[PDB]
Amino acid sequence: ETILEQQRRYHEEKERLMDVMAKEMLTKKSTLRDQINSDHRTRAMQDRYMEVSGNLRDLYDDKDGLRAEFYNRLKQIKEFHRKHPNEICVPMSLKARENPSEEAQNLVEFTDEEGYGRYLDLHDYINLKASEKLDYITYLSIFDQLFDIPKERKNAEYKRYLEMLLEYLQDYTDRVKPLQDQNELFFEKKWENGTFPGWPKETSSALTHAGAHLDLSAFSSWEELASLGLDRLKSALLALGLGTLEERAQRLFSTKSLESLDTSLFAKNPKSKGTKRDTERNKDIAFLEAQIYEYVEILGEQRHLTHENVQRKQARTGEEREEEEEEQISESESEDEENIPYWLYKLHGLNINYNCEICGNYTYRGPKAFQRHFAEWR
Amino acid sequence: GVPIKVLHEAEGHIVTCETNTGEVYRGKLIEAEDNMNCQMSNITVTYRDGRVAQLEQVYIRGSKIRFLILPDMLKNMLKS
Amino acid sequence: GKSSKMLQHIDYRMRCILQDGRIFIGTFKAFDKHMNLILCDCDEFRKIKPKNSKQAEREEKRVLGLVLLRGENLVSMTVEGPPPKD
Amino acid sequence: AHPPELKKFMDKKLSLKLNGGRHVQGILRGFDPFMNLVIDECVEMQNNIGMVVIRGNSIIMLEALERV
Amino acid sequence: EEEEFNTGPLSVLTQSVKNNTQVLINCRNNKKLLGRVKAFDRHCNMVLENVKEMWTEPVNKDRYISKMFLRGDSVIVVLRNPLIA
Amino acid sequence: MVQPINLIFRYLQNRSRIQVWLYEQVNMRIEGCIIGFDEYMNLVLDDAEEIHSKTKSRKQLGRIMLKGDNITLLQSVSN
Amino acid sequence: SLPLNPKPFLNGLTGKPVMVKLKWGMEYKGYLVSVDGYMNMQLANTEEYIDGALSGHLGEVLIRCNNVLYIRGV
Amino acid sequence: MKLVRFLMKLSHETVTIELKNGTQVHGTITGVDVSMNTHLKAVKMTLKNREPVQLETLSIRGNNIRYFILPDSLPLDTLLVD
Amino acid sequence: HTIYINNMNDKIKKEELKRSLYALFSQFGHVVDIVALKTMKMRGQAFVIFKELGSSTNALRQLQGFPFYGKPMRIQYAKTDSDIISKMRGPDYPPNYILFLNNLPEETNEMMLSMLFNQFPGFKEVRLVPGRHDIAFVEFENDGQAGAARDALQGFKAMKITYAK
Amino acid sequence: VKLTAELIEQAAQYTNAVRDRELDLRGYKIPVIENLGATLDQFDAIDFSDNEIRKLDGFPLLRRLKTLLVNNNRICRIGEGLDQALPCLTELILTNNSLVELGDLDPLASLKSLTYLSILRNPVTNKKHYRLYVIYKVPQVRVLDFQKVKLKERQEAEKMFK
RNA sequence: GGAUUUUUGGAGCAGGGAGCCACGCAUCGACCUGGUAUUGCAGUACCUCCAGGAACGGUGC
Repeated sequence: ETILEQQRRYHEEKERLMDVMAKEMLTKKSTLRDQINSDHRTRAMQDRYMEVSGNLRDLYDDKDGLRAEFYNRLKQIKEFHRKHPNEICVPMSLKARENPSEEAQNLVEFTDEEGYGRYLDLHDYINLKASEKLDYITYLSIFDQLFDIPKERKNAEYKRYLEMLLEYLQDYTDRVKPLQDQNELFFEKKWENGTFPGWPKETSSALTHAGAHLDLSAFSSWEELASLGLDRLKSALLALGLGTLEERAQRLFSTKSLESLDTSLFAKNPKSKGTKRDTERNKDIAFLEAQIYEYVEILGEQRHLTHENVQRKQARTGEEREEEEEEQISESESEDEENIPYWLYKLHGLNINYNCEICGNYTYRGPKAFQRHFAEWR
Repeated sequence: GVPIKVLHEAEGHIVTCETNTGEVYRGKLIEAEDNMNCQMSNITVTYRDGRVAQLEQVYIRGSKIRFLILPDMLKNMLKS
Repeated sequence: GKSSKMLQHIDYRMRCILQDGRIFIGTFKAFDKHMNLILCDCDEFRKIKPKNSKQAEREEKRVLGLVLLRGENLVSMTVEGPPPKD
Repeated sequence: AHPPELKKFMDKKLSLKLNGGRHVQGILRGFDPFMNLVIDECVEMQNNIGMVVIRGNSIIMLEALERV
Repeated sequence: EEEEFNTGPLSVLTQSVKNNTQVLINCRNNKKLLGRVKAFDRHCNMVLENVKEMWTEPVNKDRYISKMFLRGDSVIVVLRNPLIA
Repeated sequence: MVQPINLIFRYLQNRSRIQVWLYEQVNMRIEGCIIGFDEYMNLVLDDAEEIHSKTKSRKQLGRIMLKGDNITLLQSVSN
Repeated sequence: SLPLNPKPFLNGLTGKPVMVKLKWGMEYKGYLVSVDGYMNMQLANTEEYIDGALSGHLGEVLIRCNNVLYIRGV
Repeated sequence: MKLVRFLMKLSHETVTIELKNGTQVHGTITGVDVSMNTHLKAVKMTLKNREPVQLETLSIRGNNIRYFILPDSLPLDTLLVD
Repeated sequence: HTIYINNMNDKIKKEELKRSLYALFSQFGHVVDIVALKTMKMRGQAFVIFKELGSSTNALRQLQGFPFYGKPMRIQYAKTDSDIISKMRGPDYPPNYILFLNNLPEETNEMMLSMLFNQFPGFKEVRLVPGRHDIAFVEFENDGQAGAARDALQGFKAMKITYAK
Repeated sequence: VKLTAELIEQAAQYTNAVRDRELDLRGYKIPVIENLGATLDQFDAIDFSDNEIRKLDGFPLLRRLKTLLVNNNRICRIGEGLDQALPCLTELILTNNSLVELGDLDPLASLKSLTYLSILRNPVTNKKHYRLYVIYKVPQVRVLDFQKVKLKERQEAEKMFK
């Protein structure tokens, strides 16, 4: 096998994919814009387009129609980028043949399926125009990633966690809204004004589950951003900074839950048996807490959006709440791309129950009619 | 029972069954009785040691079933 | 009187303990006379029920999915988390 | 007071898994609502024990050695 | 039914409640409960007073339980005696 | 079709010596001649024996009523 | 005998010395005072034989039905 | 007579229950039903060979109960009246 | 549809024999089932059942005398139809051992058809030789071998061979 | 005729003659092995006979796959991470394919459970020492080309190539 | 409304010792080397026999 051909086909496929996700970014600029905006608040350096472009949903001169679909295409582009990364990887890693090419001369076959099957394999399933999804990701379904209450990233469902929380505090004095008020705590509040004692079991377990949820939700709602990049960023921030909490009065706080006069005693405390014990037992929890913190910060807009939703639904009536639910439901299960003679009938013999077996086990109400079935189209 | 109706709904689907002894039987549910007696076909069985085997036809008594895994095709009885 | 003690926890995420000592966590959607249970998005745990075990919270976890458990083999249930909204 | 749906398995050779890690093989000759079975030409897994009664109580699983 | 509680094997329990006498209950848990029968039923559920629970672990052990309810399935044997005396 | 209860009724009439497999106990089985039985499969056995499969030892019992709880399986023996 | 059933057999054995084996391998010898519909059993002057050896002399005893393996007249 | 009826009266009592599997349960009864299925709150449950876990709520299948240890204060003679 | 194999090394355990048999014969078409016992009577033998008949004929001709676990296997068409085939599916001379017909020309010849017919121990009558070289009269000692030859070239891209029904 | 979940979903599924769950992928003219995820790891073995596959590669993690029938294809190369996606691969039938160099069979050394191997009707077969080379480089094989790997061959393959 | 498929139980109990490595007893099964018998058209508890090997597997105490 001549490597030249393989590497060629690779560069060609990469080109094909770039072209596909570029065509996408073209039809609906939001796809990139959306993504980029979020990226902006994670990696501050990122340069973002002119606001006007974002609003008018245009890339150069033409303003494109505003578009579940955005998210869909974002996950599709996600798998595309996965393919691309794979190919890039493998890639990083004459007369003799022309003679054997003479093999099997006599085949009556038309061969127009190398670039067409690929170009096609990655383009905007149906006969003509029913499903935006490419053949590449024809079995991609968002509803298996997002619940109905999340509305493809619009809201995050925290009712469940309100339940678990009630189970944690061993009472009922806590309302959904007071619970959200609790969540708001999450750079210093969640640490110095904790809902519960941060050494409580139930509490730490809860916090773990919740943290995990928030993180998965985050990356779920923003497929286009490099997950590994974000993860590593946060981890390094955790290791390198998080005596990051400093007070002019009490000094330096340690996530041992104690302060320290000066940096000196703080350092000579990070080798002590106490801190060794704690950092060796409560490491995973501390880290998870931190993640909950930063991921909730990155999702401030979604948190607010949901809290709002809560208050709304709460201030609804019965009919209102019902119709709203109807709406959320429809949004959830909708295609991502839209396209008298009484004795007369007895006398005449009609309205009498009868059945034809060969036709759909069909029912006929009259004998004259069924006798007319014998000559019919169906 | 409500769960029983949902079980009968899985007839004709591929299901997984663990017995009271922990043998794990996966295949097509042909018939499910009221008492949880289960007729299945074209089975893969995974014993407690990990080894697999293949069976054409089986029938397991309801009492000696620990649990069943049904498709997720059913999940969509929300009234109760 | 009320019959509610099971119906209350319906739709909630529930931690169920089996007679061999397994832990089944799923969404409690249905029960009956025998306490045969219907558990959506159900996973099985063996080693632990985590209360924030600093080493790890999860070992021998298995994704099962939609589970019907027979009541014969059920021991007990506690509330694990609130209902998922979906 | 239902019957087990076993008419399909009547007069077929079967493999019976019983409690205690016990296994026997034989031809189904009949049954009742408790799933008690009559098994003919039965063999303990191998030694021939003839026609026997298996109490449904102690029946874990059966497998047909034939096509039904 | 009362007749069957009165004269049948459960008369052991019927007699213990009436006379407020002690009985030793051999139990499935490999433990033995020694005390007085305040109430009982078909299943041999019981409400017991002044219960001395005894078992072994070899080391013998015991413990006092003033008031308790026993689910009757755990019953192996129930013994009446010159124990109360 | 032969019904299981009837098989027993046959065992009874025949006075065939019977060997019973017990529930969750493999090392011991019981033997005897069924004289009568009831709706719960409780059996009255004559000249009955405990059979130790491990020790090859037999314990002589005489008149036995075995609760049906223990019955796993019923077989006939020539002896 | 012409069909001798469980129930009559046990009733004939009331007033008699019996030994009951339990599923758990304990054995109890005594005079059968009575039995009931569920086959719960009442012994007097009971003795306990464990490993076939006299262990304890117990007196009057109720045995729950589910424990019983078999009963023998003796 | 039917002693489950007696147990059904013990809502809002705190008890210790020993299970068939050896587990020990201490909590406040919210409800006992006809199958002796028992429901509790503010529960400290100690599986055999663990340190306790605390649960806000726990629901026990009735058959899995060995026995209830009742409050010493409990006025049995009152509760046994129907 | 079923081929009968004999002269097999009977030291191979039954489940291994059947699995290698399945593997080896999968190259010609889907094998529906394999019947092989170790009784005195049946040891060293096996019945291999294929969904397609052309697959059975191809297998027979191509694996005749193939070294399997040390011995050269001998293959033949089975005497009767397999129970599984009869169930999946639902004249007195048939199966017949004389196949006469034509539609097999193209420089074809008598030593050609005589060697193709020769492949079979049933090689008895072979009539392919006039200017024709396209009329084939084949008398095969027995229908297992006539059926073997016929099943071997049962679609000589389409020739016409008609048993002397 | 790309391999597809849609293709895989309408494919004959059955319990084969050796009592294993098998998927029938035969005779579709598949050129590249891909999208196996959709089988959901539910098959003991897959029948890929009579297709146009060039390389035995592209498999997802499939823990239950124990038998691979790959007869009459165009296999000329074997992928390098096969054990990482097929840990219990026990039987591999490659009859009538295109493996030409002994070194191209090297990736099979990493399949720890591989016990039944068939490479007949491949040019590689006629290479000097082909059998001994396979035995030394893939010692986990017990039956090669339907013949028992014997001790004497193992020793002989230990001399040559030691 | 305690008698075989659920809620009045068939449960209960038994493992460390020796210097990371190795392990008592009983039963059953393939199983592995040699050698040897059979050439038989079937739908199957298993399937020749003879000698040697088991730092093999399962179950119970």
